[PDB]
Amino acid sequence: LDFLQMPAVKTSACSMVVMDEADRLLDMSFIKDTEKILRLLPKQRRTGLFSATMRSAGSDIFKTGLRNPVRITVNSSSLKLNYCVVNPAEKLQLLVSILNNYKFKKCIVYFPTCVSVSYFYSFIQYLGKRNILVNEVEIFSLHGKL
RNA sequence: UCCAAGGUGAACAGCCUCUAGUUGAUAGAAGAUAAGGGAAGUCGGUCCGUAACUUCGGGAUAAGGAUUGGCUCUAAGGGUCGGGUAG
Repeated sequence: LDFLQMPAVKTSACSMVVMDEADRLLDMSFIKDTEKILRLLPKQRRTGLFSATMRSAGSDIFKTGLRNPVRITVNSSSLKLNYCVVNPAEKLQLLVSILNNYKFKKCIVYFPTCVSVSYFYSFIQYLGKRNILVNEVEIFSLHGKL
């Protein structure tokens, strides 16, 4: 959006727009920016929306400006879906009890916020300094505010 | 045919006054109420006590007396500088 708003860039010859994860880009948060981005670009074009949950963005696909569209749905136990019901104050401990006991090559642990990612990363590193968990595990943190 | 102050009224009205005009018109003296009866008459009888609310802007970001720190992704968030031990 910042790039297209610069006067040095002309958008008149564009003839192809693709939105990957189009259900996420038409979300309530992203709709403000994508509306402007599509506003700058010419209306007569070919649009391709691609998303693994494209059905959820039900009537918001026409906000993109489809002209001659064809919806496409592709369908096929690959993986296990479990859940644990525990007291919150134990939750982090349970995480540790999974990291040093389960068998894996890569484990991805999701956190709600970025500050939580940094804070718990530092505390788990401190625990590993004291050898609370003993394994050939290398721990990284990656949030989107970096 | 032109000009046209204010206050009360808190209902055009009426009342009072500011500026400005008058003191003109022979002079002196000496409708209302009603006891009892009630048509017997005549042709004809706005202010005291409650409660909720309630005006303009600026603010964005969950609050606004408290210990303020407040979501995920996504353009920019003042400038600059700086990293070990050895040969």
